[PDB]
Amino acid sequence: GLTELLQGYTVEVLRQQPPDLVDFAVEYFTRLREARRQESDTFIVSPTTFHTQESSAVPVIEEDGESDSDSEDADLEVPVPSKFTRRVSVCAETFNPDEEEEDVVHPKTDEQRCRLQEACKDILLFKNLDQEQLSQVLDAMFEKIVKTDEHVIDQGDDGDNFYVIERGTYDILVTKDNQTRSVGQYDNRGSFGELALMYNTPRAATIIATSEGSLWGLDRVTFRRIIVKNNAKKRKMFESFIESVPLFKSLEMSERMKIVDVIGEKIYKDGERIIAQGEKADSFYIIESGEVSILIRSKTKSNKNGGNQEVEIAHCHKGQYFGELALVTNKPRAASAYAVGDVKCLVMDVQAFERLLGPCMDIMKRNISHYEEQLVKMFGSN
Amino acid sequence: GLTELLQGYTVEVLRQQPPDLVDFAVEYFTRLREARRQESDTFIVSPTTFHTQESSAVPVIEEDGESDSDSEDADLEVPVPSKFTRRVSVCAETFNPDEEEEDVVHPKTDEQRCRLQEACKDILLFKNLDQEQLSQVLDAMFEKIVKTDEHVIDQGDDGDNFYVIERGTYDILVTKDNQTRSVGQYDNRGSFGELALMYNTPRAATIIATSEGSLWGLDRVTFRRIIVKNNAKKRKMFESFIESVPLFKSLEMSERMKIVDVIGEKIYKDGERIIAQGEKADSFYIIESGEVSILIRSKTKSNKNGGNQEVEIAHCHKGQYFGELALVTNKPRAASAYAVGDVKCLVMDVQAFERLLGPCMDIMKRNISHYEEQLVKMFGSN
Amino acid sequence: YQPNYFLSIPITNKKITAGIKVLQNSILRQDNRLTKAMVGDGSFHITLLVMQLLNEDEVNIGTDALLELKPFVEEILEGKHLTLPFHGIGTFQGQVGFVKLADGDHVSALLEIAETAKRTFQEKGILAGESRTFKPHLTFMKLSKAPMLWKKGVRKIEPGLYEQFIDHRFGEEILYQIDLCSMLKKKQSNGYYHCESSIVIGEKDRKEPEDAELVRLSKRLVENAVLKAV
Amino acid sequence: ESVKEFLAKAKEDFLKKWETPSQNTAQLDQFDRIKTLGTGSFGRVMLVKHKESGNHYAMKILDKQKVVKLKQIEHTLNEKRILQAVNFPFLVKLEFSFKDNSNLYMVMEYVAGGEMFSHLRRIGRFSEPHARFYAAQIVLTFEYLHSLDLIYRDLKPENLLIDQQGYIQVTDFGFAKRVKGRTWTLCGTPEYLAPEIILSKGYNKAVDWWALGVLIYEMAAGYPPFFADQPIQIYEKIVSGKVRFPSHFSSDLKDLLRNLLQVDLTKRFGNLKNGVNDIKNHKWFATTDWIAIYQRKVEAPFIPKFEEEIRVSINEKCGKEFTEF
Amino acid sequence: ESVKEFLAKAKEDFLKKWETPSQNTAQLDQFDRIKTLGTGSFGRVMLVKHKESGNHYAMKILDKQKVVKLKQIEHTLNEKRILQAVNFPFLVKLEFSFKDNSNLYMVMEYVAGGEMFSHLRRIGRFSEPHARFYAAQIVLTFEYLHSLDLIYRDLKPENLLIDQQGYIQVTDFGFAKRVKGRTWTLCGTPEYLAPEIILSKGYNKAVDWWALGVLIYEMAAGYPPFFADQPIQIYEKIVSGKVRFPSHFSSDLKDLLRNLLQVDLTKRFGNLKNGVNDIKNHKWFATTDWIAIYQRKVEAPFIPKFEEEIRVSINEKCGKEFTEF
Repeated sequence: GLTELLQGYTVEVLRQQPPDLVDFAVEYFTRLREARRQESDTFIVSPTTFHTQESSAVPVIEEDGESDSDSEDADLEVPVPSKFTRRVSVCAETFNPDEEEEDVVHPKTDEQRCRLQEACKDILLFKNLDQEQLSQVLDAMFEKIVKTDEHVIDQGDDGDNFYVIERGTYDILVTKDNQTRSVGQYDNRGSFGELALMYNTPRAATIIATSEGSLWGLDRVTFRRIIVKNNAKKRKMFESFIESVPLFKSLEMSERMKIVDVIGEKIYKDGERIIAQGEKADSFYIIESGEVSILIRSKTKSNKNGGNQEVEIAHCHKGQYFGELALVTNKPRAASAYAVGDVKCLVMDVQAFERLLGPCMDIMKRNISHYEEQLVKMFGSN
Repeated sequence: GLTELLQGYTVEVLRQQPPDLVDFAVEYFTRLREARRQESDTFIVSPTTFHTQESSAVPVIEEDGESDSDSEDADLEVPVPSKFTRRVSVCAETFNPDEEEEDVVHPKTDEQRCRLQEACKDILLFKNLDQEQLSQVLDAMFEKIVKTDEHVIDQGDDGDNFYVIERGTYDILVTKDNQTRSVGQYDNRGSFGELALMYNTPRAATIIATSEGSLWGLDRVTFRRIIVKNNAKKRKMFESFIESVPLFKSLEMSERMKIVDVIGEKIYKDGERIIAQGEKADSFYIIESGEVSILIRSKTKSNKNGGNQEVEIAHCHKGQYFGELALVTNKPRAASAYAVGDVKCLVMDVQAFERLLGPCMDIMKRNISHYEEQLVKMFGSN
Repeated sequence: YQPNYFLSIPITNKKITAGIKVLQNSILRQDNRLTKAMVGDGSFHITLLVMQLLNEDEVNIGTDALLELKPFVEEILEGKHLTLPFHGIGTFQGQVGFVKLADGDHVSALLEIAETAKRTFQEKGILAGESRTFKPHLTFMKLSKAPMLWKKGVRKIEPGLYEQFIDHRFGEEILYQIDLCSMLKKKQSNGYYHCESSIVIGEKDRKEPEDAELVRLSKRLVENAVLKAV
Repeated sequence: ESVKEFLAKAKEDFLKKWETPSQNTAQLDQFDRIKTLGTGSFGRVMLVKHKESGNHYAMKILDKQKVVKLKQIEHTLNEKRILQAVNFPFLVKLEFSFKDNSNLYMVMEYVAGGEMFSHLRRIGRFSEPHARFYAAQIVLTFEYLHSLDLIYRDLKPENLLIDQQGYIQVTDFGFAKRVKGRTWTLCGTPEYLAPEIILSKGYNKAVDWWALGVLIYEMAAGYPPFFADQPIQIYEKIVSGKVRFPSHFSSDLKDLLRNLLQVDLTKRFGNLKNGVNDIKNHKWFATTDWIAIYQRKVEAPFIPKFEEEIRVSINEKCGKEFTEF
Repeated sequence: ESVKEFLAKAKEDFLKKWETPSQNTAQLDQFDRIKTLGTGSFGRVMLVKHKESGNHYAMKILDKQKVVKLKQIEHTLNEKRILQAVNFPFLVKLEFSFKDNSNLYMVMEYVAGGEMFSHLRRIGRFSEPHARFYAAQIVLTFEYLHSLDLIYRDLKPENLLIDQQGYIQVTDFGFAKRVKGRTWTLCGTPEYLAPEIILSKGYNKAVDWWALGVLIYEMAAGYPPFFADQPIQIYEKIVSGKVRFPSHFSSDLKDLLRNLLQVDLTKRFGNLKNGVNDIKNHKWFATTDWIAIYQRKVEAPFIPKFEEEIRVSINEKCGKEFTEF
């Protein structure tokens, strides 16, 4: 502003040629000095927008994409598998049945032994054993003392013995899957583990003593050996009594064994009747000990009457046989037979004999050079 | 002053940085505006005066010269020849002597005139002047009054007048060479300057009045004219009385003038004797006025005796002459002559007459036809 | 390259050239053997643009380019005179002595004119201008002009020689004439460079042909008073 | 009849091989190796192929040393002697036998067929005609075996294979034993044990016939005649001999079975006077052509569906006892 | 006698030239100019030479205008008329006269001789014989002049020149005047004035003779008879006529002088009956041969020793009065 301010003054000085420049300056700027403005403008402007149109452009590209998608889904496991894989054979320990050569001592009072017998009556392996074998078996039973809280047998464990309770109380437990149930108790009575006498197999339950007690035990091997040995001895003995009987000489080994398999034994006290005259002849006997008296009441000798008493036709001993006619005929017994003292006979049923070997008459003829002899023996005089 | 004004404001705007340049200008120029003090001056007189134009171009010139110098002592050189020492002629003013035709009045009392005569007795020019001329001369003397301290005459000055003192005292001075001497005084008596009446010549002394005085003066020209005129008139008159005398008719003009030059005059009072009978005859007379009686005492007529008385032989008048015989003889006078009334005669000496013209007898004979007549007149009867 | 031609702004303000004459003479009274180093009377100028004109056609082309430049310089000045104030003295390494161009708005305008000049000439095929910065100055002496000076011990301009003119205002030149000058041809009678052609910037020069008249002068008087107060 | 001919020639052929076992026959380098199906719970049986002939066989790997433990080492040394001496159409075959430091390798024949146990269990039970078909094969096999005084002792679905021809092939002679007289080992399978075995009375050929009765019953019923959850009860039932037959069992079948499952040896079929003819001539087998079944000419009712690297010891070990092999 | 002849012829010659003055005779261009001795205290006299004849003359320059002042202008116009009309051997000569705007120029003869005044004063006084010689010349000159009724009136040593022949030549006719009758101007030289002049009685020829007496006395004595320091005393002595003669004066001289210096005109020589013969026949002049002196044949007793450029007015001035010249 300085140059323009002073230019207005200087224009007027040049135009007006005043004689006193300073006085002219006082007047000029004083008149300028009032500085009144006739008009002034103050303005506010709204925003203003200008519109343009933009230029075009061209873009060129081609793109191709290839992909393949697959999905899978899953399910609950059930149903579970159903099938069961296998079954199995069993086998006990082998043993030479035929007696090796004589080569178990556990004391027992009468009451104890008597009680063991009772406890064993119903066990199938014992149920039908003869007097002797049962004795040898009880002899072999060893005692086992048990203190309270002790496990006699534990489920799953291998088994070798059978036990009879002598004294004490016991709890029986059975685990099925993950559960164990105290199923029952024994109070000074009982037996268990019979299966162990057959073959080795897992114990099916656990038995724990709940007091001081005593049990009689029996080991499988000992039990099997006692029994087999005895039955194999009996067989050899039966075999001999059949073999020495001439009527059966034409029999083959295997045929004698079929007899041995089924033939019976009977004990008779002196004087008791074995065969009664008149009843039906179903079997024959072979004396293995003692003697037998054969009597006939002499009446069936004529036409009505007579003797009607007692007459001894024959008298047999160890190794002999009687009742043979039941094998070749079907008429009532001709005479009665009584035990002369203590007797033991092998008893064979005729019908069983025939089913096994066929009729006796054919056997007698097998060996033709002895057929006559045999015939005279069976239907002859003496 | 415009740029300086704008600059000074701008310098203060730059220093002070005023936000409002217009208010700053009002204040700046107002403060500046009084602006004391503009000027100081001294006013004095030029002093203004008229002057010749101040400036000229100056010419340049070259010149050379030569000189003669004379050096001398200085002297008055008052006295220088003066070689002559030669006598110079003098001359008065000329004048027609013969009376022009009647064509000076200064009053004087008897005592004054009488005193002038006395003062003039011895002056040579006046000494032997007749009664008439002296009178005419005194008549012509004019009065000159002088105041004390005044110079009557000054040595050296030209002279024209002669002076007679009437009254007063005077000092006489004479300068010889460089010296002036108060040589003498006059006390109411005196005269001086006589030479001036002859010709013009330098005054030989200076006369100064020492009191109020009076002097009678006479101018040369007036004095000479009075005298010449009168003597020339007298001459003409004498000439006439000689001319009318028949005895002298044969005389030439120049011869009559020689007589006129020397002839005398005499006045006789009535009755007085002019010529006495018996004395020697030396001259002759010519009456110019009056009458003369000629007497003779009749005794010289015989031989001793007689008359011895008085007898008148002749009686002459104006123009006549007597005593003529003295011119032709040498005997005593024959008769006496007496003046009859107042007489004036011209008297001529015979001896002078002869020396001048020779003997009278020869003159009488000059004119021969009148010789006889003349002779009878001189020695004749009447 | 070596130029042989230039655009010249002649110094026409007699006060400037008279002041330089005084400067030159004062130096010479101190050391008279600097005589031939002084630039000649009548030669004073500002160089606006250097160039090469190497034949008759190119000399004509230069003249054409100068004519074409005129309207451009008029455009640049935007109705105001270009005033060049010359104040003080400088040297280029003690070998060239010059009156300085005072700083101000005029320097940028002058530079703009120089660059537009360079472009105009090059577009007509003339090698013109330089790569170095345009630094206008008014030369008054050059030692190279007097080769014998080296040869006798004077190898720089003594700064003391021009001490009294160090802040001397020489004067102001208003741009008007622009001359196309030959560096190598014989100088004119008046001392100036040989001139092929000239243009005049001025209208001459006013926004309006008609007289204001003299109204503008108030602007000149005020602007000058303000410059003097600084 | 030819029956006698066959058996006579049979006993001859058998006694010859029995009294002179064919030891170490083929060489291990003649057979390669394929799959290895022979795990289970004992023994190492792996499939194998032949060289020149290029046949398939089932080789049982029995480490000479592996023996000595277990249950027995004779029930095998004996088993081998029998397999080698016998020859029947419904019996598996010991093709090649050999040993040496490896020792005792059994090269059994191979039939890519199915198990009898799996088939029977799937379908539940066989129709009587179909059951009679398999039964006939076992009767004939037992007649042959007993002719040589050999008892099988382990009859059961599990030990019977159905070959690709649909005929039975008997396997596993673990309990097979030559016995003239009586024997006593308590062995077999619970369900199939004879009363005499359970009770140790001594026995021989009769147990095989009892087992047959059990086998026939299970085939026609789907389950064995003396089944029970506890082994003890099975035996008590076996000993009582009491049997209950399904409603659908025919009369002829029930009768035959009452005679096979006889606890009384005097009444058991096969053990009586006529032996195996009491069985062959039974009304249940009337529509059976015994020769036809023998020659495998009858049309079976069902055609079945169809590892590591061990080494020797470079030295023979237990060969100081397994000589006979 | 010839005396009468001479004078008669003389008067004739004179009256002729007197009644018809020879005016403007020669021309100024016939005479040149030499020295210029003519100052003193009046007039301008300059020497001059002639053309054809080439003679020397003394020309008096009288400016026609210069006149009119001074003392008189007739004592000259008259002087000229006389010089021209007279002719005598002991008288200077007016050779040529002329005028015109210059006007009045006197061409007097020239004798390169000496002045009488200078000669007499130097030697003091002349011897009587020598004095008688000069005297005779003056007597003769006066007889001639008086014959023409002309009186000189200025006799004195100063106005007498001694020519180269030793004879007298009279100059300066300033006071010369023709008078028949009587005249009256008081003029001359103090020492030489006659009583009648001093006293104004009128006079004529007698004064010249008185002057001669004075002139003769001074020559023989050295000083004039009535000398005195004051003019007044000179005249009083002159009037008294008393004279005292030096001791050396001879008798004849004293007598002659008593007769010349006669105050009484009836007794003065020259004025009496015989005129100039009373003088010529005096005993003092007895040894004088008058004719001889006239013809200048006698031997004189003493032979004497032997500027600017003016112009006319180109116009005649005072010629309106100086006609007669």
